Amino acid sequence: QNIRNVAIVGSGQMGSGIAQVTASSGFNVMLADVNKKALDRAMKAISQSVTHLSKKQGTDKEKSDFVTLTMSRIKTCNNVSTAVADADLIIEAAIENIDLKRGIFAQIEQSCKKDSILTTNTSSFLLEDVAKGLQDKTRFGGLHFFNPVPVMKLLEVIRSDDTSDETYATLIKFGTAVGKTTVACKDSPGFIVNRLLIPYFFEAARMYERGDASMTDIDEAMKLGAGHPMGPFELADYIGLDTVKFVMDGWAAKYPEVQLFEASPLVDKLVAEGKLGRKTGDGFYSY
Amino acid sequence: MQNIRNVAIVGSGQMGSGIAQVTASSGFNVMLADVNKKALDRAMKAISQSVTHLSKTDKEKSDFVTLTMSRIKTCNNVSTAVADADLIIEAAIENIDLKRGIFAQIEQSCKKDSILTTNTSSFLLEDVAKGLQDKTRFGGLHFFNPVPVMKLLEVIRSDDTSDETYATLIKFGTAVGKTTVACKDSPGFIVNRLLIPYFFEAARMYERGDASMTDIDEAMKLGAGHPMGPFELADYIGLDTVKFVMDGWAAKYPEVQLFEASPLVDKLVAEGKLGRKTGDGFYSY
Repeated sequence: QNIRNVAIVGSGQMGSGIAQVTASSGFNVMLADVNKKALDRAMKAISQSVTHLSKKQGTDKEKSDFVTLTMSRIKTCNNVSTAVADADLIIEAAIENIDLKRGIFAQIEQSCKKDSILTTNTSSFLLEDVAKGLQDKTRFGGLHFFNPVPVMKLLEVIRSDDTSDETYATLIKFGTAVGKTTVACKDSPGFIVNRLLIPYFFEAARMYERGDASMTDIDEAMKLGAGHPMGPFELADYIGLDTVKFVMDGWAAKYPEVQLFEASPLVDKLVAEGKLGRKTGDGFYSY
Repeated sequence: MQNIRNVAIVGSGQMGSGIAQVTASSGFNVMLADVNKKALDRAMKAISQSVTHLSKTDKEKSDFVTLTMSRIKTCNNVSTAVADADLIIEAAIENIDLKRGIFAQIEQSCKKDSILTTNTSSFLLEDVAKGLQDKTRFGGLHFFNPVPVMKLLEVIRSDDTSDETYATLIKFGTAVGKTTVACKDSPGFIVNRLLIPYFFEAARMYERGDASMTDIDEAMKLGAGHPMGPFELADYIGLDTVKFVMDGWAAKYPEVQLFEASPLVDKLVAEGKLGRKTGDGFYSY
């Protein structure tokens, strides 16, 4: 009932993944990015993915109508203020840089409707910190989707210390309407999934640095013994060694009493060499 | 193998008969030993059923089942069980006194060059082997349940395990169809050492009031692709087991903040709610 029009700021992988599922679920989407070329690449990829996905779901015509109708609900705009002026729900999905996210929320709030809900997709920062400059924080919250968004069912919905119950309940309801399985978390570093997987990866690295077991043995053991789809070093390569490094460095300094948070000489050495994992074709492993 | 032809296994619980099964199927002779005849007859029946099932050529298959089962003999006395054994695997209840008693019995009767191993995940090999005269011939074979289906074998050396003993163990692990990984006698080896503290981190998250228990579970299943979530997984290991393990780590490494006990876990264990085995834990079964 309350949300019919969604604006999404950021047309990188997660932003356009969000626009894809939001539009497929029947909402109108406004996709904003000042980078006009990224905006174009994103629209093409949404189109290719929605066409591709439509195949599995009635008749041939019936598939092709779905595609056209879905795409018709996605519009683009190169200006953040213009794009958010009339949205009920606004989702920031920009890279993990806190000052950039703040800058963007400053611009959103100069232009958005009073009763509109504002969300961030971040996992690297606290909602309280992203939201620090806002006039109304009772309408701000977190929608942490997982890449690739059209494939992953999970959605972490996060309340800061100010999110109203009204805002929260609407977020949970939006998550469910876009086909997600929501789980509720508070503004705590790493929410549920990172707060647990990242220190687990750091523990595997520590075990390796002690010389207790080899790197590929550890990975094999977790895959075969715990039935995980990836072993922890692969998982790190997949998240990015620069992300895991930055998140852990952040926690270490912010919670100084938490012994579990600590940097790893081995992770730092790889990042210092620019072996950042899958994304650069080299991390713990090569690709 | 050239060296290993006879394997004795003591304990006919789930792990011991799974071991007996994959060992016999790989073409070794197995003696399975337990003082309790009911347990043994139960194990022999489970094994033949598991072998029949997995076998599914219509004679060719009957013959495999028969030949496989012909390579397993049973025995109600530790000393008779080990008399001709090249390798002995102890797969008893996680009770250190009990394990040590079995090794005092093996040692009275086993061959002079036979290899001795425990399957334990609850105790340091240095503790299990403390009474032994030749620690150079001793090591760990930590299989995973259900053994006929789980590929992983943790092969553990203590401080005294000889290079030759360790090489025979890795070679044996591979011969019975497993993927071996190498570990030292460090607490929890590889899997428990990573999983058990991850489970405590989850219980601590929950105890902090940050998220609910079923959301934490659903998050790890859907977000990380784990087959079970941490609370579910604790219930499956048994909470008394994960409590006991983590208690021992805490006692030994009192400066390691990661090993702190959880009140929640203590409460459930105090009440006898031990997870899947008492049909209660974090969830009801």
